[PDB]
Amino acid sequence: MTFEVDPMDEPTLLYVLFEVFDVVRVHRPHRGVIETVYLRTPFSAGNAT
Amino acid sequence: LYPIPANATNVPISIPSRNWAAFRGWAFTRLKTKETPSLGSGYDPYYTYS
Amino acid sequence: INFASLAPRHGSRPFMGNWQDIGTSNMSGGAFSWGSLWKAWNSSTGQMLRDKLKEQNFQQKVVDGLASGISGVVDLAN
Amino acid sequence: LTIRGRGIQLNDESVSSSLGLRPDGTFQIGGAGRPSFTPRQAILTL
Amino acid sequence: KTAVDSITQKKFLCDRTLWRIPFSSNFMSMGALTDLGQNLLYANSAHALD
Amino acid sequence: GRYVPFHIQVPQKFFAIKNLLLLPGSYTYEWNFRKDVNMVLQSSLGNDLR
Amino acid sequence: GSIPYLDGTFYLNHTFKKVAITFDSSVSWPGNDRLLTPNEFEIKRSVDGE
Amino acid sequence: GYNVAQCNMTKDWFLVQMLANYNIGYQGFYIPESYKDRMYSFFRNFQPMS
Amino acid sequence: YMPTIKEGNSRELMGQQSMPNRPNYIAFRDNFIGLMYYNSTGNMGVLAGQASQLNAVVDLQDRNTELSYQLLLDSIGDRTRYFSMWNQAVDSYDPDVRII
Amino acid sequence: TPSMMPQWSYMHISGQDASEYLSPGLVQFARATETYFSLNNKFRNPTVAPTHDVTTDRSQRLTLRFIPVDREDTAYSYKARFTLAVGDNRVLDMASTYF
Repeated sequence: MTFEVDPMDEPTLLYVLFEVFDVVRVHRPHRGVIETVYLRTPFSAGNAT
Repeated sequence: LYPIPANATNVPISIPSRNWAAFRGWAFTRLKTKETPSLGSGYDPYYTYS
Repeated sequence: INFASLAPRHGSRPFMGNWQDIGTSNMSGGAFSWGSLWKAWNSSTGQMLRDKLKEQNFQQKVVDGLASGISGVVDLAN
Repeated sequence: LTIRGRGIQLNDESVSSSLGLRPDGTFQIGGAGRPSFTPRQAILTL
Repeated sequence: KTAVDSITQKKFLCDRTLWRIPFSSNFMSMGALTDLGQNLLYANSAHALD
Repeated sequence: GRYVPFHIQVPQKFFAIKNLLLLPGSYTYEWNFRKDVNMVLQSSLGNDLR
Repeated sequence: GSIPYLDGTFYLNHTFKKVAITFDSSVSWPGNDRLLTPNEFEIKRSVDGE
Repeated sequence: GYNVAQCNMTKDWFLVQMLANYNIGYQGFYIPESYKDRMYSFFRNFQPMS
Repeated sequence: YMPTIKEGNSRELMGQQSMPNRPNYIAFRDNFIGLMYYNSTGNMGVLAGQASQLNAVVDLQDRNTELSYQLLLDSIGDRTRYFSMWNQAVDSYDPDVRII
Repeated sequence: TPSMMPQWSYMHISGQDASEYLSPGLVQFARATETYFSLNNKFRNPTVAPTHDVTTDRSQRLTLRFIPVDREDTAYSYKARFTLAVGDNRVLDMASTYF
């Protein structure tokens, strides 16, 4: 992507929010056990085995 | 967040090769540097703004 | 119930350590390897620096992790 | 089921696997864990 | 007795050695070919590093 | 002394042939060398010898 | 003088604030929340040191 | 051409001494491990000068 | 306006004029924004079953839950109204001040 | 190993180690001539770390930090009490613990 903006005399940032999907599933098989599993599709979350 | 130097008018960005599945859309805005805390940082002895 | 898969593989063969290695040490009779081997009033400069270099490093024989070095003989300081 | 174990009986389940997901390149599994004694492995080894 | 107020500075030196970040699941030396290196996630997919 | 005729021995460092066991044959062995002073000399102050 | 790129007498390692590793511009490599500051490796906390 | 170690010791003699003392020389000279270089050995007391 | 720099009371000084200092309000954020640590995996919140301390809250530096809560509050309900339970009172400017 | 690329095995990156892919014969020769002509430094012996059942893929910390639940003071000594917790699917080696 290429943006062109008007000049400013202060340092600034362009914040680009890449809108994605962001879902969390919560599961509880037994008392006192919480197990959550997360996901973001267009920008996947951490790697693993 | 991508930095923009002072008096600069051209801001190129890049994302290296990856999968765009179920991507939804873009959204963007511009803000001053000295009015945004450093991402994911505990304490910033330079953030002098309120 | 075989735990060989957990071990590092040295090539089609698990790297199973010796079973005879479980710790035991007390005051006397228990000795372990890697012993304590080691404004100048005197200006020699040379051997001095060299000696300081020697002082910060090491050498012995059961240091056989990896390789001893090419052609051989078996020696002491066991 | 309910072997005495060692004075406090414990239940025993083999297909009690609840969290079927495993973290591949995409997923990111948060805190979890249901302690269950595997019938053959855990109990016999115990 | 007459000692001025003190402020403590700390720094370290580590020369001649190179820092290392082993591409392993638990930062160990379990093998020459670290398991993460042969994990199926990186077997047949393209990745980019920043 | 300032002027010194030297006699030295240089090893072979390339990993492919450093420990090769050369079987019988008649092979051609060719290599280059550097005549640049600054690189083939070391000085305490590092001053430009050229 | 000495040539750290060749003789390996690295001497500037004292300096190094922090290092962050990111794959696909999305995921931090030790991203399973392993370290104390799992976002990135911190060589030396400057003054903060809580 | 029959000199070694930048000192007036012939190559054949150096080879003979090294072979007799540490069986080193048919596979590239190297500093023998200290546990072979006893005090009444050859290498420990080999001191070239110029 | 200080007519002269000469310290101590003198004839010139009596002409000095005063001006009230600028206003400056101070309070907590719109929703106590920043009071609770969010999206910093260093000091991340934790909520786990006491049997197994593996926390089920796994934040990221990419998420911005503060702005997300702002937008959600804007969406699911009115916003001009004020709720004093959690300082819920969105910031805004005087339109006659922003545009003359 | 299923996902072992054959180019690796041919290039002795993973698979059989030096003592096995070589002909029996060279092996013996080498063992005999150890004393005089070394030949152990010229072949490669691959080493492979294990993959499964050694490291937890789920999000888990490495250096846990416990805070003092209660503390007492006196003119000469003071007391600190911690509620050390070790959740399931974990093992703690006390040697690492340090105040």
